[PDB]
Amino acid sequence: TTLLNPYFGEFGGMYVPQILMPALNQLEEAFVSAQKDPEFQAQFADLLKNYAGRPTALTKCQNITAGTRTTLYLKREDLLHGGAHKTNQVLGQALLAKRMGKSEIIAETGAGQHGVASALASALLGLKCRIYMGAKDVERQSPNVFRMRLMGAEVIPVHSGSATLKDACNEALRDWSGSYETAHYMLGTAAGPHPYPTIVREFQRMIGEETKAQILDKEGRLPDAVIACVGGGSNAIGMFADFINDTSVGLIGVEPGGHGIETGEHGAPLKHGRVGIYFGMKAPMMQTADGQIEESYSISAGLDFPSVGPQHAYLNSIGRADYVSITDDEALEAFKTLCRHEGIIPALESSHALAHALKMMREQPEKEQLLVVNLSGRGDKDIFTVHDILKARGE
Amino acid sequence: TTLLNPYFGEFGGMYVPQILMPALNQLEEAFVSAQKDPEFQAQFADLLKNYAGRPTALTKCQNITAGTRTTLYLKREDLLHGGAHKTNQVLGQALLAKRMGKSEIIAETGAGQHGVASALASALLGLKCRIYMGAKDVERQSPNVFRMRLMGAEVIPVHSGSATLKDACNEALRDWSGSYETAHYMLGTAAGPHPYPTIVREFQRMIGEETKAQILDKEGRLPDAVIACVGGGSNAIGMFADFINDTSVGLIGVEPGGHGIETGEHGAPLKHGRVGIYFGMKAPMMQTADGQIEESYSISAGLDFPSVGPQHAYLNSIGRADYVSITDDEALEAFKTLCRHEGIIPALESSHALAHALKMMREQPEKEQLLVVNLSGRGDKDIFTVHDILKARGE
Amino acid sequence: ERYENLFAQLNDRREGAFVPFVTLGDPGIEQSLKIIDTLIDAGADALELGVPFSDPLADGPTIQNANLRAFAAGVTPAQCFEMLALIREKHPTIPIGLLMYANLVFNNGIDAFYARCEQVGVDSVLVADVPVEESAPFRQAALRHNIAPIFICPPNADDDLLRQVASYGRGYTYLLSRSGVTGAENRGLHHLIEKLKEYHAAPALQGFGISSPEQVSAAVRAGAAGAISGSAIVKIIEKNLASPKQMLAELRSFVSAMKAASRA
Amino acid sequence: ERYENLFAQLNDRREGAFVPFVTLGDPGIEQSLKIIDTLIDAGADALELGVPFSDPLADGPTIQNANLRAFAAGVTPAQCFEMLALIREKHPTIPIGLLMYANLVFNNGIDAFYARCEQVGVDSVLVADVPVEESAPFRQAALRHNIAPIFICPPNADDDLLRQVASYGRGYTYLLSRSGVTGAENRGLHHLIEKLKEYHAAPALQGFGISSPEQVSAAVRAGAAGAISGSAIVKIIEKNLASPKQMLAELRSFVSAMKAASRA
Ligand SMILES: O=P(O)(O)OCCNS(=O)(=O)c1ccc(OC(F)(F)F)cc1
Ligand SMILES: O=P(O)(O)OCCNS(=O)(=O)c1ccc(OC(F)(F)F)cc1
Ligand SMILES: C=C(/N=C/c1c(COP(=O)(O)O)cnc(C)c1O)C(=O)O
Ligand SMILES: C=C(/N=C/c1c(COP(=O)(O)O)cnc(C)c1O)C(=O)O
Ligand SMILES: [Cs+]
Ligand SMILES: [Cs+]
Ligand SMILES: [Cs+]
Ligand SMILES: [Cs+]
Ligand SMILES: [Cs+]
Ligand SMILES: [Cs+]
Repeated sequence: TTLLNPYFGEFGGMYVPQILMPALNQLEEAFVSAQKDPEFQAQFADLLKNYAGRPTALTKCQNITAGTRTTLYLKREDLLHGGAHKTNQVLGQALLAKRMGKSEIIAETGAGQHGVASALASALLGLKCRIYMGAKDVERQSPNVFRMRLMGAEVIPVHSGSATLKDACNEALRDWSGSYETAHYMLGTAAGPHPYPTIVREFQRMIGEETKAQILDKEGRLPDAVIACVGGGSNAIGMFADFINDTSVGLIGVEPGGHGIETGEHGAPLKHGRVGIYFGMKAPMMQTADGQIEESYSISAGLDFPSVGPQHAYLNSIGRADYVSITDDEALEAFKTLCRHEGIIPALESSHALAHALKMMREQPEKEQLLVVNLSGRGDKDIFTVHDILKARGE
Repeated sequence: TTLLNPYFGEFGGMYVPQILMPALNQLEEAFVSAQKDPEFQAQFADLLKNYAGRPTALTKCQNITAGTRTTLYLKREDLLHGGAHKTNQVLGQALLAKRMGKSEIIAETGAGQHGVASALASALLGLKCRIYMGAKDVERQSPNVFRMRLMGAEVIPVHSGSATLKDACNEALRDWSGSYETAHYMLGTAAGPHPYPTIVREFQRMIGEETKAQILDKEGRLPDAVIACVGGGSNAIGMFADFINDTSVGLIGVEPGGHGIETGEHGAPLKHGRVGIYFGMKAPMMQTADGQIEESYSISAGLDFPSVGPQHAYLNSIGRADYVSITDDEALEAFKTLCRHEGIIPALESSHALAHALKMMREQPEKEQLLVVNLSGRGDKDIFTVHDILKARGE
Repeated sequence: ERYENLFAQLNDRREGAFVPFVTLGDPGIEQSLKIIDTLIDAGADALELGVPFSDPLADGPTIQNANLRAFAAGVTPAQCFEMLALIREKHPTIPIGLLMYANLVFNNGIDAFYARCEQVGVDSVLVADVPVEESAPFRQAALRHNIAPIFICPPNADDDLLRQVASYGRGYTYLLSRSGVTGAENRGLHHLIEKLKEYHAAPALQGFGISSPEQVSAAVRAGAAGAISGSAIVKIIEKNLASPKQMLAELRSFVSAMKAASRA
Repeated sequence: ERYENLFAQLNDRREGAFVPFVTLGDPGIEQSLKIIDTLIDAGADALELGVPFSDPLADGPTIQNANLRAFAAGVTPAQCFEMLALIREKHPTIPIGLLMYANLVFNNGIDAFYARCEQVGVDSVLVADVPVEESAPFRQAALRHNIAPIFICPPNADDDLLRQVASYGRGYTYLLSRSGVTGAENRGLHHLIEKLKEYHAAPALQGFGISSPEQVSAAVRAGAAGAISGSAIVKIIEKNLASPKQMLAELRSFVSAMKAASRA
């Protein structure tokens, strides 16, 4: 029994060990209470404005659309405190944790941006934070490990499995199943068991709300499409949510194609996996013929995850949103292009969204289209990875 | 002959080789023209808002003033695109460069934040950028070297002298003296020959303007004091300028004390040097008995400079602003304190200002005072330096 | 009716059940079959058997590593069902329960999974990451194929949950000793036991952190029908990988001692 | 009146001046004095001498490194004035000009600096980072102590600058060959020369990038009173640090050839 619908069509649910159901119900009740609480909303708004720096800019590209009929705006979540959109909903969930009388935080992280967000919110709001991170990600996103630890968070490398995001997720959930009486599990994406896909959407939806207001101010109309990368789905559903009922606005989500879909080394379950049950949810996943969960791959740690949030699977199934993929090399080209022609260093995650927008433009350069890309994070965490690659390719 | 006064009392002037005077006069005329040009001001404003992300937040500290009668706000220049206040005036000077028909940029950098700003503005506005950086700084601020180069700037290590900021300055000026017909020298601080101290102040003064509006909104009165670190002087004069005629508002500038003033290993010429002529200006400097320019020292590359902008020397001389120093260890403690108790990772430069504010509070904890610290940058560039230090100290 | 018959026999002897858990195919198919025959010969009243799964979220490191050993030996669910057929062919009455994760059941059809269970002679299935709230198609398929669906009673179960578990479950009720995941190193209630009896629930087996005879005796004295031990058993396997005969001897001693404690 | 007398003598012989630059104390005090005596013996008409400064902003790497060598030998401005006294004691009529950076002049009093210049017998001072716009206390102190203040005429000098340089300067006018900093590797105007003469400026010496006899001849043929060469000279010092006698021989050959070219 729940207050809110745990499903998006066939997808979603609460597929966790029985021991954790009361924690999930408690979280749902606290969220529903907080959403109607003017004092909670005021506190959340104040943190977003005066601490995190909202609203974020909407930047018109000056150079990369030259010679085409594409107008491109970037929603600048890279300018948020912490360096990514992750900070929005962590501030909200941290307030929920306090509301429920919890003093400890468990989080998982891949790119380290949710880890950094969790750590900074815990420092601000007086919570004890421990963060699981795959050992491969500890290496390729090292600047964020340093940032988390400087802010007093405990960072726990995970060496099992692929030593990436799904493995950090597993450990976080295992931890929570024994520590939920005192710890809140601050899940970092729009996935997992109900109520997390709903809470994460509602605490990220200011991205699309602001975007709509900003594009109406600057262009006097809605975008032809909004484009976002999709790991678990939080920055994309955050951008999408306020446009879902604007039927003329395209919603485009970009999964990581890794080395190419044909190689099987990717993170694109929505279009190339099949429905399964894992990480507390019924959702598309990368799985073997027998139903073992497959390891994903992406150059970007934040997209390196073998499933996807259930609301995206639903929006796809009814045709309201379209999903595509972008390979490592396509993302790297977009990264370089934004650096050199707009002076913005994007996260490699965000570079997948930008790459698809550039493709929409280049493939049909006389097509009139007004596009917004969600620039979900800055690329400081990625600059050593990208440098090593370019060097090992001449450049 | 100039349009504007090149001096602040005894300090300032245009002490450059004769060859460079027409370039300085041209720059002055272009600035005066641009300041009365509504189209220029609109373009500058648009970049500041929609590209750089102004206005920046004013954050009330929740935790670090507990148990005292100090109220502390941080002006969040760390949230500006690029990660520091440097971006403000680079956007303005880049527009001036274009206005003068220049297609090339020369810059010097120490912390690498002015370098990053110069590089991103050049990428955006279509300029060819070369950046001089001391070889010591190339090492201790390496993340910014990677960022500059990814954005297509040429970064030139300088091995002469102390291999830090003053040596990068020297090389930039030497370059300009031969390339001024096609290159604009984008000086990164409120120092050097007229008109740069004036231009840099006018293109940074939005910091104090915003601060005043924000503190009036939140507290209904002006601050008791505003506090900023001082390298060459740009973030401090940017914060100070709009308060200079508000006589009740204290202006406090914080020079780097390095290993301690008594060691001679510091960067605090305003209070511990004496007037000299160097880098195009008459200003306080660290110099030997014979008048050789001394090498400075600070743990923070952005403050590691043996002189100071002339307007600060003037404000000091008439008693309108007070200047103090903060040692390496004091700055490091402030860095750690902000990380762990407010969830903000500050630049080591900015940590000097914060350290002095914390001292004002701790020394007189029952003194009622409303303080603003200019948080001039974020500390991502510093996290590897700080980590290495803490490790080499237990921690 | 294998659980029903077992518990009736145990009740007439005033006895509790001891039920070991192992992972099927750990450390290899042949050695796993010998391990299981040893458990039974040493006095196991029933078995709980894991099918290796890539991401076992209710398991701690000991059983995580059991799954990995089985995968290193190339064990698949198909091979597990082959093993199950062989075990049942040898041992006609011992209740066999499977520990499953949802995706392995859901994968290519829930009904088809439980049908395969019935054909090889499995008696119960516990799906670890399906709470009662999501259980309808699983328990329906289970009952259609004469399989007992097993449900969990956690230490802080409210009355509604107690009533649901009593009504939906068959075979036995899993009485959770504590929160957390499986693990010997982490050791773990009369009110729950009495309430389950009041609501005519299947007999309760206590599990999680039971690694000593004293804990088994305590479970039965508190009124539980018996106890389950997994990690303690698996540790003996892990410790003796290079010494297969010593492995079986230590397994036999441990299982015999745990079973003796169930008579308290 | 040493410049006035020199240029009158050169004019009566229909001759241009050749004026070498070196850094005082490079590579050591004693070798520097021998270098300077060799320059004079080889035909130098006047000297331009640098006082080592920590941050010479108008100088390229060759003369930067000359300053560093002098500092490695422990050379101070006090020691430079000792050297100057010795040079003047040997050579009573040759014009001696100093290349100074502002802080060394300003340091402990502008007037006191020019007073020290007068006492040792210096004839001119060129302060490289003081433009005419900032020059008042410098040229006033210079004239009070019978020192010629030297000013720069850059290639793109406007008429106002030409008039100012003509009026303020004494001794000679420095005619800059090009923009940039000092350097042999970077080679560098009749209108400026004619205008300076029209305004009765001190006679023009062309400097920056003059490293060949051909350039000296070209300077004089264009109407300049002579030419200055620094980096070319200093390179010969740098090249022969381990061979002091070969150094002086190569210095002598070069200076003699450059002086010969001034007769064109
Ligand atoms: O002795 P331990 O600590 O290893 O515990 C052994 C348990 N093995 S099991 O098959 O009964 C078992 C039962 C339930 C489980 O998860 C659930 F409770 F969420 F459903 C996991 C394993
Ligand atoms: O032959 P080069 O290229 O080494 O040039 C030699 C010049 N040596 S100097 O003393 O006359 C000399 C003259 C003027 C200088 O700077 C100023 F023009 F800004 F004033 C610097 C050096
Ligand atoms: C998984 C992580 N990051 C994901 C991420 C993503 C993808 O996650 P979502 O689909 O939940 O937005 C996009 N952009 C940035 C900057 C990101 O850091 C993490 O930081 O833990
Ligand atoms: C010198 C540099 N930085 C100086 C700096 C300073 C000191 O320079 P000003 O005194 O000009 O603000 C303060 N804060 C930050 C973040 C800085 O990066 C540079 O980035 O080149
Ligand atoms: Cs366009
Ligand atoms: Cs994904
Ligand atoms: Cs995905
Ligand atoms: Cs306070
Ligand atoms: Cs300084
Ligand atoms: Cs200073």
